[PDB]
Amino acid sequence: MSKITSSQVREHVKELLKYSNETKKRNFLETVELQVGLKNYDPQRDKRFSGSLKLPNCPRPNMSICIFGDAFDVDRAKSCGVDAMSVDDLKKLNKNKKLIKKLSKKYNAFIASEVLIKQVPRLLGPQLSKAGKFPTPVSHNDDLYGKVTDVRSTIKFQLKKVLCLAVAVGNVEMEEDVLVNQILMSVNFFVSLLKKNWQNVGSLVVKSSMGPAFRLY
Amino acid sequence: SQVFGVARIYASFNDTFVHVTDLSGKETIARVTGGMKVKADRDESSPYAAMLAAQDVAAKCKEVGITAVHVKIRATGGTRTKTPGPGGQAALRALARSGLRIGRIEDVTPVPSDSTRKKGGRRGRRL
Amino acid sequence: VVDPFTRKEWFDIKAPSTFENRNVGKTLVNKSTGLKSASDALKGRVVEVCLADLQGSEDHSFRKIK
RNA sequence: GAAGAGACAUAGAGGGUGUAGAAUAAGUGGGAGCUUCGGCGCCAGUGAAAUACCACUACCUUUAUAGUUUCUUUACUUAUUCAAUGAAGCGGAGCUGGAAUUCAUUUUCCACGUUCUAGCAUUCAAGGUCCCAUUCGGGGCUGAUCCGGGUUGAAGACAU
RNA sequence: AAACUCCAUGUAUUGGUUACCCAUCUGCAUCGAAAACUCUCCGAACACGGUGCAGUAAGGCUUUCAUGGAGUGGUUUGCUAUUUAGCGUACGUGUACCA
Repeated sequence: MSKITSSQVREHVKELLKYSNETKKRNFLETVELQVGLKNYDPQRDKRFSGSLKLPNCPRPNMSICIFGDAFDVDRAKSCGVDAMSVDDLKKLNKNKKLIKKLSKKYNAFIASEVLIKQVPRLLGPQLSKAGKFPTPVSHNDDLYGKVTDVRSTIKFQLKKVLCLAVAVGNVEMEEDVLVNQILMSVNFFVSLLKKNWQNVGSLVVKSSMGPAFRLY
Repeated sequence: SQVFGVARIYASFNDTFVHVTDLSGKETIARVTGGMKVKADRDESSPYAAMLAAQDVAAKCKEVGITAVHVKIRATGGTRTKTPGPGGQAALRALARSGLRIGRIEDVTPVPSDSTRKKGGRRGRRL
Repeated sequence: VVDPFTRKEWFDIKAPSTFENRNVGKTLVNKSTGLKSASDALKGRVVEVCLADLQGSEDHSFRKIK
């Protein structure tokens, strides 16, 4: 069951977006976030998952993604407009996990190859997967343009020890109807994945990234 | 200047009690007997057991706030010996050796008038 | 380990006006709380103290005052 | 009703150790931005973690609003229970007498016509004072303080 | 007589870092004898303590072929006011410990 009052959430979204756009304004590409909590949920004893939902458009069009793979997907990434690297260097670079964590922080999302599934868990395993941006390998025959656009419009659900899961949704510079569609589809998917449906979720607070404190529910 | 407790050494035969109380006597601080320091059952009243018992009392008298003691020496009293045991002198001496100041040492052996019948019979304990 | 001595209040004891210096000594009691309070456990205490302590003169080394 | 031990709501805290960076770091994704500082973070080193902004707050104690399904204890009386009597003097306040070393504060507390004697104790009670219309007598008040109409005692949300 | 514990080079997935190996919740075989009636035997007994197996992983679910090299021998749970120590000093399991 949808426990959301549609007219009230539409008015709340329109006033929040008016606040983020017209009352206050900055060139900072702000990112609206859904930080959904958990009530009467025990993360440790209950089975979890790492899942990937899709979005109608990019939550933030200035989000960097990196690729590792063969020279073919390297040149495809060059046509894409995203930086590409080799894999022999990473074999030496496995030693400094500090530098691996630094590069994982600098490149906040990674993608790999079906041949790189051989070498990834021994070299790029620990720090990158601790960062949790799980690389889904691309297909050389499939469209790297399409895969880049997919990663532009992906959402990663990583239910961890904390009971508050927070993921970005969109922006303010783009349109608003698709943003409302994004928030509504995200809460519907979260309600569907929750194993007690609306009982686990306790609140749904969206806040314009540079804004004040308020509680929706 | 000095925080005062009451030492209350019970020095009978067969044992020795070092029972430091508060100044009013109601609250107990470190009652350590001679049987708590040696396990031989014939030297519980011995001076060595009493000196160890007294210094363990002074070990807890410090780190609670007690820096000086009023000493009350006790034999068995009643219809019994009225003479302090061999361990009262060692326990009293060890309290002074441990840094706890002393004041108004007093003998508080319970002394009857003539009283109920002492045990032993008419011919007494004959061995 | 319990250590019941870290939970007492360390009061102070006075003397009546019919004496010399009236600081007799401290008293270790309990922290007064609810559920069988330890405030009235200080109403009936009896203290034996020498008169020379209460007067400062050794001429009353005997006559302990209750 | 009151007190204590609560818990759940309540609304606001802040803070939280190794390492080692630019802070004694348990947190999110951020790529640069509100501005009293060109200060903080940023492309920079080095850190299990990048740092303004918490935005949901893991985990909170501390409160003062204001709480409600409790657990114990302690009180109240009006349910219930017990007893008595021809339901006669209960409770509160007084007046008097005393003790109170009044401090111009009933501040306090006791007493309230009876104890040598197997007598007697009743006629709305005599007296005093007021009014009769006083027709031989009659009626008030006081005698015999006032007030509350809770008969009195026990017990009590236990017991039954 | 030699055996086995570990690191690296890495082949299928050995995978998902508070990183296989922190792992225990749980069941399934029992570590054999005090210098004991000297010893020994069978039997009443479910084991007289750690390893092995599985379902449960504060990594999402199997342990994968291999090779090279580092590597041992002792202190015994006790008694006694000789206590920074004086006597006494079973083996089979892991501890504590050393060089």
